[PDB]
Amino acid sequence: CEEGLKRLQQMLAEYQAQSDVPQEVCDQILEAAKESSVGEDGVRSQVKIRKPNGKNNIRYEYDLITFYRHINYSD
Amino acid sequence: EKAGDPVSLVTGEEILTLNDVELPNGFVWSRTYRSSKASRNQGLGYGWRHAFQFELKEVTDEKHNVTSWTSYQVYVGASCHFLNPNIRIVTLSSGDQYRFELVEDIWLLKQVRNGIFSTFQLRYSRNHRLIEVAHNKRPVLECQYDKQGRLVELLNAKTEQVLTTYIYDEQDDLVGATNDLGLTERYEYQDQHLIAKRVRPTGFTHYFEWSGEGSSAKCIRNFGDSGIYDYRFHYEGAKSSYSDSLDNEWTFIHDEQGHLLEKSSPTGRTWQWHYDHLGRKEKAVFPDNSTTQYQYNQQGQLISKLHSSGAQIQYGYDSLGKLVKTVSPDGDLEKAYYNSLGQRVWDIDALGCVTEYEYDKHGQVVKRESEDGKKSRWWWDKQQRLVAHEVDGTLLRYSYGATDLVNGIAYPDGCVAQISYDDYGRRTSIRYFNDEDKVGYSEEYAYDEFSRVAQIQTPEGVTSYQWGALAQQEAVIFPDGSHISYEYDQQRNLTKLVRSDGLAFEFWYDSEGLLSGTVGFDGLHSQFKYDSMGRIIRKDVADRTVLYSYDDAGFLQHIKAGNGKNIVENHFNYTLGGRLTLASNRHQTLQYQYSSFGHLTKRIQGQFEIGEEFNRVGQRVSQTLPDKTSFNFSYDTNGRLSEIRFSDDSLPKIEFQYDVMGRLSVTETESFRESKLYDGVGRLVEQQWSGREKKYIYNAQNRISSILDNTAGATHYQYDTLGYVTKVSEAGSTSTFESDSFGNPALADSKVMSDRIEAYAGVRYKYDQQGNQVKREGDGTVQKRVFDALSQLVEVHGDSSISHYEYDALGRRTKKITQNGITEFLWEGERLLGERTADGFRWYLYQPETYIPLAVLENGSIYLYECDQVGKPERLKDSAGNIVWSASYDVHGFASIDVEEVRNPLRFQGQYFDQETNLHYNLARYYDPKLGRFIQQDPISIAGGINHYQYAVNPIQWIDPTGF
Repeated sequence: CEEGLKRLQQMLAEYQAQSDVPQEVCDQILEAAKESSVGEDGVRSQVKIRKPNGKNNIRYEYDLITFYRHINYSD
Repeated sequence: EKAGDPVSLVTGEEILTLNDVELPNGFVWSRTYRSSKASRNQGLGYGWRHAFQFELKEVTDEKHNVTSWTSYQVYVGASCHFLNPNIRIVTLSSGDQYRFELVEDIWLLKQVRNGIFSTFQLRYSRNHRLIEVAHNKRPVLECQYDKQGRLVELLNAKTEQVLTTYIYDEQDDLVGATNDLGLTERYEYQDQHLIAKRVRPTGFTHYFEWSGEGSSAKCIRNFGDSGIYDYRFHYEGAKSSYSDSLDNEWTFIHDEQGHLLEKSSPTGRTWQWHYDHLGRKEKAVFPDNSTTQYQYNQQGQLISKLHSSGAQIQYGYDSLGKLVKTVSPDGDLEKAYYNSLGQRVWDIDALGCVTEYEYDKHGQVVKRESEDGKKSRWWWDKQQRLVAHEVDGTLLRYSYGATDLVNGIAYPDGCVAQISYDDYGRRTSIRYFNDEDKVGYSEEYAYDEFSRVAQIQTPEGVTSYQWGALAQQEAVIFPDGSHISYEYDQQRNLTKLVRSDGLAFEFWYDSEGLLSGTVGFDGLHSQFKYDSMGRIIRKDVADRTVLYSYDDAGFLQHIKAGNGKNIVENHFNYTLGGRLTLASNRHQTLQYQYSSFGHLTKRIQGQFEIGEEFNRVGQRVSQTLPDKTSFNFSYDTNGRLSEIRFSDDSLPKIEFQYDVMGRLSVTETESFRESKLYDGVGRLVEQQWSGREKKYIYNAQNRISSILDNTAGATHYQYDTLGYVTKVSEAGSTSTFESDSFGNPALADSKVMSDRIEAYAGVRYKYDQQGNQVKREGDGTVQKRVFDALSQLVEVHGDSSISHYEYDALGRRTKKITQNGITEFLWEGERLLGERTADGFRWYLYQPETYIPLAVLENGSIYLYECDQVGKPERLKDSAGNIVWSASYDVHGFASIDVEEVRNPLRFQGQYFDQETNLHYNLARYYDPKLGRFIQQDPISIAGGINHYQYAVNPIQWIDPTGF
């Protein structure tokens, strides 16, 4: 279960979305749809918008382990 | 373990951990319970440690005695080495990248490193009690006893104010917490120093029951206040079992040492682990037929990990360092460099672009250098706070308020943002300023009596949240006045979602806790069958089925989709670790080819081949295209596309220039130039094309209110409190609309059952059990469409014209058959690349990061586009500067073509307009410009919005590419 406190960051993250569904249900919904979210694996795209993505705003936003780089696998 | 709310599985010990203060610097002050061995008193009560009091009983023989609870130790990794004898330096240095340096003659520990940038310094008083805690050098914390050796208050040593107020009782144990936030949590124990009940500050009380007596008791029947968490534990020998409030029993079997050997599931899934007598896992057995074998060399380090019917990772270390080389059993392999100071540098991944790091006399990073730009610069003051940060040439500025919280942010364009703070954290207001005296886009946040967000005020409205005393978002109130409520069940699972209209979305869960059925507002049903590993196998839609099938490796292999007619039968071939490269169906067989190091240098789409070349820095240059035409792409500093050249000498080049913020600012050619100008917030307000000027004027609600055009254009829009378009006036007339605050027409010529419309503007539509529009009868025109089993249009007729569509194995349209002929399309990933209409090859060029078209090549000629801030093509002109294509779109998005010298099927964003059906198909769906809504539902209906047929709030400031 989940008993921790929801800070302002998580509230602002779920506020800017458009689903109004918790993450545990949204992830299950996205996992239940595999035939529509299929894409090329290992192909660098230059569209910055994936298939599981969708509606977005035209306004620009530049709001502000964080020093190194996960190479492939950090067990 | 920790299966119970906070209880163990190998034993009945109850362990609970809470944090008292959470400073923005990174200081953490926690405390554990440790029900086992709760007879001693360390100054914080019977069996209570503040997680900052370490104690080595003797010089080396005795245990370190962690707060949670050479003579090398292979099982745990201890490396306690003595030092100079007078001042007894020990420096435990266990295998958990810690270092507990203790000193004799004073009995205290200091220099607790937790990485490279995490340190702690202690300072005790004349007695054996700590009185000062510091991060690196400056005073941070301060204790205050009550002349009995019991901690009560905790000061900040910079501002006189209590942080945590412990409240004890007549039994020498705390019964109150009073933490930093100001939430008092009560605890009542038994007569043997065993916890009995714990009352949360919100009002939820947990209870505990013990079976045994003393320190060897077992905690069973851990129930809540109203049966929300009804956990029943049962221990017998070396096997334990526990069941939650949903009658789901999970069993575990351990060994004598205490490691996990076997784990069972109420469905039948079993996990097994076999060790190699040295405390390291050797064999792992999953519920499915697959065994993972670990192989270790001297000192272990997990040098080999082989999976059944697969490959191995083969980690690498030189003598004692971190990961030095990663094999990556695919065509690539990567490496790094590690000296005996940390600061990993010279990381060579699959491609080039090595990563160099330059530091200062301290341990923080200063400069991060890569190939072809991508340089990161950081500036540090006398303290550890960041001052200047440059990622791509911005050089932002940060100003503090004599505290550890950011107060002001300065941009290189003059925009200054100021943040206000109260006596606590949880910032409540943020404002943005400019070079002039004005206010814009200011957000406020107000909290309730607890530490939860109560309401948020935005220039658009006010959104409120009401909790059910458990922090689960019981209800949400919109600025308009409507409310959305949630109803949960045992174990806090989402069950019902109700809104103001009256319809309710329902969910169902199986014995494993996964989603096993959804009932929508209009009325649907699902099963969501899963295998013994947690992967969807059968969708089991009320009318159709998908029938996934894997290849016992973790990737999808086959899709036998079909509801009795028009079977799909999609096939794929995944390799070890991705690299699909193959997708076959009855219509298209997409194939791909990779290089040695790994690069999509050759793609095959039926009978067409594209091909492309990569550079040393991984950038794609000299792009190859069929019919023997090639492009040339150049770059510059910071790694951005600024020059595009063609293989034909009779074609001009395009030059791009960015602003100080990193956005596309100017695009120019030999006979064309486009300039864009913002207002300082991030919204386009002015556009110039050297002969055409467009301006945008916003209202107080941050919405496009007026659009002024030089060529006889002045359009005005007025919206409602939510944002839906209420009225629009272009030149002489005002068109008005209405809605029910949910995306449905509420005029006198509307009719909806639950969410779908039945009649609009005298046009009737028919829906089937799946929810798609199969029949459309207007004012004398009947249109009948037949779809596939994957919610995609197959054929359309009824208007004295037959049209058929054929897609690939990825859902992209490949063939379109109609009365005009056969049209073949060429896709590049998720964006349309070109098309063939048996009369030549057309190539569509778009922006490097967006879907805005710029130029189109046809018959050795190039035509430049002119679009607005939305991204829809408005004008198209040749190289001579004459009007070749010009049209005007309405509020709904209907094309009114005036000059039709050349055909232009482009639309808002990546969509394709059909001449025979008047529909916009972008990637997987169809949009009707004469209606304003889609004709079919998407599989992201509940995770993409409330209304399933709604495109957007308003097509003036919102886009929706890639279909759903």
